[PDB]
Amino acid sequence: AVKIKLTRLGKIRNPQYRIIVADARTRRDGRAIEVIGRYHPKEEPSLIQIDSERAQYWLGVGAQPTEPVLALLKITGDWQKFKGLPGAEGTLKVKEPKPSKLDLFNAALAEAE
Amino acid sequence: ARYTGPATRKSRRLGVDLVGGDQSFEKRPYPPGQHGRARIKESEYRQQLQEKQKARFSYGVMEKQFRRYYEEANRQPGKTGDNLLRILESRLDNVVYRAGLARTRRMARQLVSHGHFLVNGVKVDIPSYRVSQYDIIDVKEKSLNTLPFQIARETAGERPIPSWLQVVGERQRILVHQLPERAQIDVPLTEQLIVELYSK
RNA sequence: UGGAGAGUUUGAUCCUGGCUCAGGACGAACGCUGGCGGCGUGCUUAACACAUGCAAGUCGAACGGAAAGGCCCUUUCGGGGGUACUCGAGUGGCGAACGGGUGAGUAACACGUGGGUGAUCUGCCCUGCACUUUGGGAUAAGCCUGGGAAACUGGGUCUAAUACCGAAUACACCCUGCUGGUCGCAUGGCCUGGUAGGGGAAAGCUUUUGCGGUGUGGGAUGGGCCCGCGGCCUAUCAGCUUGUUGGUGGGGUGAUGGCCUACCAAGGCGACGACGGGUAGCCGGCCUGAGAGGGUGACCGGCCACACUGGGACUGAGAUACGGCCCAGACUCCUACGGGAGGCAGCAGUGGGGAAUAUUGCACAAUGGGCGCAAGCCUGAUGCAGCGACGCCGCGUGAGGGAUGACGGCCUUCGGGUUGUAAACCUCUUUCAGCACAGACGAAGCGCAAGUGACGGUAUGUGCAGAAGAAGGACCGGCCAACUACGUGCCAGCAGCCGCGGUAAUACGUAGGGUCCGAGCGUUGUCCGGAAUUACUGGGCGUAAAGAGCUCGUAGGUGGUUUGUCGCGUUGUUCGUGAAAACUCACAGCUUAACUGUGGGCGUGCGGGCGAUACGGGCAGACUAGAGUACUGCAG
Repeated sequence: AVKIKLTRLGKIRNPQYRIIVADARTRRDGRAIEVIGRYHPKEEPSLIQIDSERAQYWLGVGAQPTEPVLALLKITGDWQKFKGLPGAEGTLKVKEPKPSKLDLFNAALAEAE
Repeated sequence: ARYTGPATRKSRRLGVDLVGGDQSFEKRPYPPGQHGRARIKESEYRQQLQEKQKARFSYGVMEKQFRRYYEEANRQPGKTGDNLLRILESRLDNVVYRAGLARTRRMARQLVSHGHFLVNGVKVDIPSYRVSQYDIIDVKEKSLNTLPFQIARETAGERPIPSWLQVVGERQRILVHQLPERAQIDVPLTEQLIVELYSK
């Protein structure tokens, strides 16, 4: 059975994962058929990217997500779109962008004068 | 580690003043030790090495760090000499010193290492920290009333602040517009000699 | 983006030519010394022998059951019955072929890259269609009993199933005969072509988000087999081969095939190095280099091979079956001598070998995996921690002021100079350590329970005190930064080379001074560079090493002028591939950096299509300047 797993990357303290499609018999860090997203739980909103069409294709041929990957697929709405139960709603909480350094630079300059 | 021994020794050996305003170097501008008066044999290697020692004892950078800096500067697509000079100038302690907030580079390094400063809203205590464009270096509120910063904030008539830096706040804020170019560096010595030495 | 030289042959010179040195790197070891942190990394030798403990189980929603908890009836407190919540042992299913280790063997389709399969398999997973009918015989367990020291094992009786077995149906499938169309790349393939004959299965459970069984069509995944090309050293290894080379009929296999076999034919390979010998896991990569190239295969990642040694099959969708079976052998252990047991190259650990390489730690919290409807269980995979300056990176050991420049040391021309702004003193700051308080993220997770982090009360943050607890190593004649004194005298010793020791050594030993590095500094070992010193880039052969004694000629290499054509080389473009990681460019995140992530480039190649025809080549011609023949003379 081909499965949609999470392989581990990053250094010791900070695990950063890749959402890979691979056979269930291969090791965690083995060769991957495809890479269809990444997942970084160390961030405050825990960035999640999933390539929707490839995920749809791999679910269509019958890949089985693991529990963390199933949770992620529900969050991004891909799982619901594949099934069709509540609709395809994006529940993804994207990280709030940080203002530019130039904005703060001019703000400080204006605050000086 | 760090170099803690006498500072005047290096100035006397290298034939130039590195602190900037020291009277002992003027009193005796010749190398230290018993044989500080002997004539020397001339060798290109000696001149290149002394130029490198000047550079890395002005900024207080050890040899391994200096070699890393040279590799980084050579890798960059500019020219090696001014790239190395700008990398050396972008250090946090050097920025603090050129900002008029420290009489000498050693005390600037000591202040930075003690975490008396704060870059971009987050405490930084790393003398080798490199400073990028539009960087705001601030003194933390607790240490604003200390005597070092006191005498730094009431003697703002010393060495001019270079163009690429600008103190804007009465609390002695520092703003960095862009990384300095070779024209505005205003440093002793010759970068070409260092480049020649490190290609040997 | 990008190549640095120096010393040494001579009385002196130039050249040729070797030797040596300055650089970088390491899974390192050794000497002296040693504060901290982050991130990595650690038997390279004996694929030597292994004490001990863990490293593969799970399902009561398949089954008979009731050994242990729960509940309920009962009691003489010995206990007895029921229950099915639950569950030991047992039958049954799935897993155990993955994951983890090692590099012994292997010079090979093992590996890398690109193809082919009209010559093939694929459990679980997804998705169409059709079904899920009917009957039977046992047996484990239980009970009784026997043998044996033990391992283990015999007999009788008894019981269930999704265990096992017979039949029906299927006509989607398998085989055979005839037959149609169609595509080819020849055997052939396709149209589930048509048609006649024969034939091939299944299993129930559970009331709850309900799980299952069989055949068949198509996906997805994982393979198998064949082939082109590519990467070692050795003719002081020239012959090798007899199922060996090909055919036919059989057999065998999932599949083609001397894979096996009977007969037949006599082939097949080899100087483009067969057959032998030696060495070796291969690669992405790593180190070095200006590049070409050279060396290498540690970590991480892919493939292969093996699991005490050597053979063998079995079960299964799948087997080198590490923690399966059978036999033989060596070794270790038990034995009542009849017979039995074992396999660390899994994780720790022990002994041995060695210059040399670690804890018999914590947790399933995260990720991956197995079983289960699920809760859940298992997981020395993994996530962490411990130890070792083993490596990279970062930080500290204080900062400012401080003089006709104190003491001491050392040198002295006896004047003084140097250590030296160094010190003493006056202020300042506390990084890191120490103490106190608070205290994480990693978990939009898991759980229908109320909770859940091994790391860890760590990182971190805030207060407190005080410069307070924090520097050594090599070298100093030249290469090659850095010199004096005393001691010794061809000794003791040093040394990479040149060479230094003969009472006045800048070369030995020690002290002052100095220089280079710095929690390191040196030594040894190994590889690349310097080395244009194997020279493709990029060398040479009169006398320095180097033209065979000279010809003929085989394979090979190479080839005048010109016309047409092919598009093999060559060249342009496009598509597929060239895993990730690594490298490089840019950006982002760790207080910075190392490190990590993201997106390009790179992946120098190979396969398919399309374009070009100058050159090289092939094919078909033409020409005479090369080459040869003819004729007339000529010298020897």
